[PDB]
Amino acid sequence: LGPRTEIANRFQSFLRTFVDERGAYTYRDRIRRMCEQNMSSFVVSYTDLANKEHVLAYFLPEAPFQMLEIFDKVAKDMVLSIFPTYERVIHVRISPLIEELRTFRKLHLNQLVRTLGVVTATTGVLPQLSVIKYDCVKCGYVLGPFVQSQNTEIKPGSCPECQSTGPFSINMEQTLYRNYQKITLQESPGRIPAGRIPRSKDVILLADLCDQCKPGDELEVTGIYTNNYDGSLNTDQGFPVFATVIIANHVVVKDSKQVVQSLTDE
Amino acid sequence: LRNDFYRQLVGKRILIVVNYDIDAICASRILQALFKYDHMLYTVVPIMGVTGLKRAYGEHQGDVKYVVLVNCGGCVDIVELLQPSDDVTFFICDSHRPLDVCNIYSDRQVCILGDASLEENIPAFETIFYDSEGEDEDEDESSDTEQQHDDSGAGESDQEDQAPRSRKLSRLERHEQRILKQRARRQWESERDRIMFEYTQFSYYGRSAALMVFELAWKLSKDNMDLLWWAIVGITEQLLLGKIESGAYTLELEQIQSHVSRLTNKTNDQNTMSASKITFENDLHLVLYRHWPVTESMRYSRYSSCQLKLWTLRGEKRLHELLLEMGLPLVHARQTYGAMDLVLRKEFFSMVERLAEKYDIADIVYGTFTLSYGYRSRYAAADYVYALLAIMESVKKHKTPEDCFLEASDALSRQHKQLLSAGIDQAKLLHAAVFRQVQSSLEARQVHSAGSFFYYVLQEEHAFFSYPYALGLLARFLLRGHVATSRARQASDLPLIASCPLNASEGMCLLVGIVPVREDSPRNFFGKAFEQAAQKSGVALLQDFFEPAVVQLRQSDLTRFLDSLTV
Repeated sequence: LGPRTEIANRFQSFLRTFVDERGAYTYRDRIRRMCEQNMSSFVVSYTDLANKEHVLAYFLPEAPFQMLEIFDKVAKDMVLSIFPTYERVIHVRISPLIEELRTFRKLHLNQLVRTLGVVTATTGVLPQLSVIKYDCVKCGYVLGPFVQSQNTEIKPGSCPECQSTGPFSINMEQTLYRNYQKITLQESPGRIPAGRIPRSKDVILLADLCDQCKPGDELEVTGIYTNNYDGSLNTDQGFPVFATVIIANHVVVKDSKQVVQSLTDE
Repeated sequence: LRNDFYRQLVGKRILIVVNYDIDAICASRILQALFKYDHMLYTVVPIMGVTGLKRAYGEHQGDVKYVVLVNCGGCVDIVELLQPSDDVTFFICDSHRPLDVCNIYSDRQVCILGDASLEENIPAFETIFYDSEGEDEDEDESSDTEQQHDDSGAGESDQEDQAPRSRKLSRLERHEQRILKQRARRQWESERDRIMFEYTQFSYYGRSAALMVFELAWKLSKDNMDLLWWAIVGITEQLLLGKIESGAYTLELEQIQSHVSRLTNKTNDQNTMSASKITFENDLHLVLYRHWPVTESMRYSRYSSCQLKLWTLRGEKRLHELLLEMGLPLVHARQTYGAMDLVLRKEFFSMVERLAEKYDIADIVYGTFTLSYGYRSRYAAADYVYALLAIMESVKKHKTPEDCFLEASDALSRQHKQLLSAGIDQAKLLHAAVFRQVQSSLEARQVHSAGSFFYYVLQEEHAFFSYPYALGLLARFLLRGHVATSRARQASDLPLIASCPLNASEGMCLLVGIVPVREDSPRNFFGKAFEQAAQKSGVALLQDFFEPAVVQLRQSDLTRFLDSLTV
């Protein structure tokens, strides 16, 4: 793309130069904090993003997915250019303006979103994929497409193992995973609009955002609205069988049964 | 020298194997070999103090003429000790530097291996054992003593102008006849400005126990490369400037280099199984660098702990943030180095020499050795003395302490190693039971000023520290923490005290103490200092140990003792 020319430059212009609060902005030290913490979850606040460039609100939600990848790549290009040392062993976060249950709608798909919920009983933890390797049946030479590939086919008879292998084989090895556990949603009995339909919806998290939830307990999420990959597509009954899926970017506590006072102390 | 006297060494003897040490068994177990070499049957002895000395030789009262002195001599004019010495030769290879010349002179059954930079005690026997005042070794007006007695002509002999000797000043009269005493005390005492400045100021030690014995046997066409490793045990026991001042540390980087960069029995065929010829390597003397993860070291290192305050967490924040510059893993930073992945343990040491440049601990790297037996292993040069002292276990069965002294002598064989790892069961857990009161100390601030020093006392025993020498370590472990890091130099650097609860042995208040940081070559007045309160009063004191820096009180005769000890 063209405009991404500017974005990376504009990122790198702030992650270690733009500062509030009387110098040494955290981002210059946050990277290394998490690096020495082996943690890999660099966090941002949209407030400071807005303080830098409020143009960062409307070329974004044409596709909020590109914003996060474009940020992850600035990360990688900041990590090992400065810390090539620990390069043999990212995602980011944002966490600030509330929207409500049953207000996300038809129109709030796949954009800049900030959204809430509560936990209940759900499943365990499991892994997922990223990468395309399948071939070895004729010649089965090393070919190596150049990406970890999510849902991508070409399927030729010509492919570099003597441009052969129209028929097919499969690998069970050299195969990236990423843990994952499913949720169940709930909504609060404090913020009731009088007995409306009980909230539960398909919502999602991921590998690092895992192994922390507990039933009938709450956690505020950034969240962004999407739908199941294929909700019952065939010339069929008098309704499609559609649900809709949300997925977690940053998970931010709503309960805090522990110490509750962050930066009262007086 | 004994290139001639060793020629004498055939008839009966005793090879006592001198008082508690590492270096003794290093420099003796060699000699159970040489005696079966020249067909000599032998007998060897445990010493813990002067107690053992005659309580046993009183059982061995012969005239056995070839006798040892190592790690000893600063005890008695040892003919005064062993009055059964008529011509029974003794043999001097002792490391105890401050010894009396009465055992040098009257040189009947003693041999001086003498070469040193101290020409300061020349007639010290010719006056000290020669003078007195108010003295009776003389004639008298009475007709009974008008005969040739032991007319020492000295401060022993008359003061009425009847004395051949004492040509030091006039005898008729200086101003009177009785000024002899005046000059006698002048000549006696004016040098005791230096003499009593000797043996009543501090004490320290000399040199090896078998380095000469190597060189003695170097002439014998003996390339017992194994014995070199036996040798270095005694070297790094107290050549280590981390413990005891050498200096020759950095000057035998030439010599033993000039030994073994020279000495190569195999320039062509040395790469095989049994005891490959050795290496010198620039390494650490870090706290058991090799065989367990870094996170044992990074706490248990005094050289880290002296500069970085690692009992607390800022050290660890400082730690990992300095592991940024390496970017080490963490799982791997909590498994054994030898167990880690391989390019890491391989590549690791190379960078630490350089990227310890900026972080206040540049002097972790020193010079050392390393060798093996076979392919189960690669033992390490420095990684050997510490497993030993786990067998110096202070069990009160009445059987262990003598017998476990024998196990040590069975330890340093290639055949005997299953036992050896048992030390490592014992050693590390000690090394982290080290902190077990320390952070309880530095925050309790149990350091006591106590006037012109710093002062501590413990009041509750460890089964570990019933055994004595760790008492020095804990003393050597902590004053860095609070006393040296939260302060200026005026308010930091002073020596220290370190008490030992005998919660089991009826109560007798054992103790050791040590100098401040960066004052090492300032030898410890504790060589005498504890005589201060004792010389004045003394209460049930002991110096039964061969060691200088060592004592034993009663449960409750220590404080007013310490009050006298204020100075």
